Amino acid sequence: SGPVPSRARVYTDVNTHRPSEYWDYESHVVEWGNQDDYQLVRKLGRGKYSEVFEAINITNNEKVVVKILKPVKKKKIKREIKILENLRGGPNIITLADIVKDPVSRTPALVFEHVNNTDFKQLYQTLTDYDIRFYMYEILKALDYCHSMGIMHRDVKPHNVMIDHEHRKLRLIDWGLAEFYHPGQEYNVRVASRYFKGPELLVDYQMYDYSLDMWSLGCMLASMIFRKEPFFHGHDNYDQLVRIAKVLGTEDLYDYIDKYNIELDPRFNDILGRHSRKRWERFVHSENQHLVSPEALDFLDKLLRYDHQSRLTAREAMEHPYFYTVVK
Ligand SMILES: Clc1cc(C[NH2+]CCc2c[nH]cn2)ccc1-c1ccccc1
Ligand SMILES: Cc1cc(O)cc(C(=O)O)c1
Repeated sequence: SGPVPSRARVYTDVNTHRPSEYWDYESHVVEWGNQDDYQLVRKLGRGKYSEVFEAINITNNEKVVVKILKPVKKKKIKREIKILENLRGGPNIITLADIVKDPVSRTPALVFEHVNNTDFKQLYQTLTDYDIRFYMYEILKALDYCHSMGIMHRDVKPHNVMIDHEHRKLRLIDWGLAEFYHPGQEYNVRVASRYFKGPELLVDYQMYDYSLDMWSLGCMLASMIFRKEPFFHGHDNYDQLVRIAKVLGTEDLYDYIDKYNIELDPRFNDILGRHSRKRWERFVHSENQHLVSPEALDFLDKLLRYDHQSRLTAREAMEHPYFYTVVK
């Protein structure tokens, strides 16, 4: 009689026990400040619906990041602002400093603390086993905090993680896809980035939770310790599940869909095939061995599981032997 319901194993009712003012973003009143305070310096990147700039705040001569948003959907903008305000000051959460609109354009813009990001393609070959453990723990601080505040980031990936390596500072950014978690709620599965999409999204299982973020974090860990980017290289959303099945095996995939009475889309019929469960050790090679250890593999095995409920929570992950060498 349809799919089996599911709920988060942690922070299940945090939004339920809070007043609507906290989670009802649509009713949130946004106050837009004048944008004359900030002068744009240079473009940092372009999003599908946003443009990010490095900027100078004239009042204090301090660098800031300005995210100009193309207002395609008003509700989405309110959701990001509300979530940013709720999380403001949390560990490793990007800090929303201001919300402004340009006097003439009236286009929405978010102003953030500046983060001096070290090069994505240059950091990959210098990081040691310790650095990966250190930065993975910094991301877990952000995720445990946001999940505790009843929020799912829903877009965890390397692009959304800013690292100032010189100051060992990490920030989880772009909360545009983030959502409040309400037990029993059926969310839109068209979230995250293809390579980081949890099996729950790919099989159209809508009653997902914070555990989605842990799958995405598992994908990032696998790419880093094995030097294989992305780890699961799907060419489309259906092929993405096949790439996962080629590693995790098809037997555990059917156990997952049977546990939640998920109806597998017919598009999977000719592409899924049959795949044995691979051992994590088979991804170890001369180029990545210095980043791999039994602890790293045991930790990875506990994140990359079809069953979202069987994945470690951010707090359980922080207690893993893989992080015994890092300061808590
Ligand atoms: Cl090595 C690394 C690099 C990045 C890239 N961040 C730049 C994104 C960006 C560029 N421009 C705007 N945003 C993110 C995460 C990691 C990472 C992953 C696993 C474990 C430790 C670290
Ligand atoms: C500090 C920073 C940089 C960036 O590229 C985007 C954001 C965001 O939150 O989308 C924030």
